[PDB]
Amino acid sequence: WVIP
Amino acid sequence: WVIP
Amino acid sequence: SCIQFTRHASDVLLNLNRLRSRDILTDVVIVVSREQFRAHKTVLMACSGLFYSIFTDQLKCNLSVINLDPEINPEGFCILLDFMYTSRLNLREGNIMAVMATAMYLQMEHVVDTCRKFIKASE
Amino acid sequence: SCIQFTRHASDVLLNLNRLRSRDILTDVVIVVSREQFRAHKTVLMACSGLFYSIFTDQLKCNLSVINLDPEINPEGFCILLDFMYTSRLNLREGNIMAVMATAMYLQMEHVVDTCRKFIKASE
Ligand SMILES: CSc1ncc(Cl)c(Nc2ccc3c(c2)CC(=O)N3)n1
Ligand SMILES: CSc1ncc(Cl)c(Nc2ccc3c(c2)CC(=O)N3)n1
Ligand SMILES: [Cl-]
Ligand SMILES: [Cl-]
Ligand SMILES: [Cl-]
Ligand SMILES: [Cl-]
Repeated sequence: WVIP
Repeated sequence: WVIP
Repeated sequence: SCIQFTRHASDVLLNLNRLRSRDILTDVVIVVSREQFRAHKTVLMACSGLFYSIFTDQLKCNLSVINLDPEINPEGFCILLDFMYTSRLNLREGNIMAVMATAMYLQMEHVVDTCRKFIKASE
Repeated sequence: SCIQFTRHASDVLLNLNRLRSRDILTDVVIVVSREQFRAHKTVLMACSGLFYSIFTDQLKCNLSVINLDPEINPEGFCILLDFMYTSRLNLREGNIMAVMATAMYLQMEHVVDTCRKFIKASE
């Protein structure tokens, strides 16, 4: 999971 | 396009 | 010896979401405490262990309406349906418990994992 | 303020290909010079400008069989159908002309672009  |  | 187009899967999902937003070729309504959500069976199956099991059943595969367990929160389902079609999860302090419970019921393992991690950080 | 799961789109496409390989919820047959290819209308639309136009037509959206132009090569179509469901293109010296012509007819702009580039390098 990432900060888009 | 890339070499997978 | 194949070549691969990096953005292809993302572009496919973006177009599937465009079809959902315009209600094009949607083939099922998911009912959650009287709230109704239109979607594509194939996308639901591709994202959820529960929908995969439902639509591979020789009788349920033909249903146009699926009713979820009355304990399922419509907002939690809506957030997860948005994630299915976009890869983006709107996870907030006020919805994390409903999102995790819905993801456990829908069998969306990666969502359950990030919810467990975000809850553990707050304790 | 959404979080994003990097592999989600790829995982969705991988599951859609698993459904195709097991012939699950396929809803159309594409006929190419008597060769037949089963697929999901939504995936075809998501990858091709031609299928997008076909299945948004109020009459054609309901067809279970679509016949392509007799000039279309079945191997070129097969390679492109595989690309649609995997992001992988089996581009070879012996098939590049048939693949480019089929991609132009199907309106798959990124495939047409890489074929033009690979042909230009060989001249
Ligand atoms: C297992 S083979 C397979 N073949 C095709 C499909 Cl459409 C499918 N979907 C599916 C099954 C289980 C789970 C998910 C999707 C997401 C998750 O967390 N668990 N699975
Ligand atoms: C244009 S809006 C839109 N909305 C939904 C879908 Cl399913 C769609 N597909 C599509 C249209 C045109 C093209 C492609 C896909 C691939 C390509 O090269 N050209 N387009
Ligand atoms: Cl029904
Ligand atoms: Cl997931
Ligand atoms: Cl027909
Ligand atoms: Cl393309």
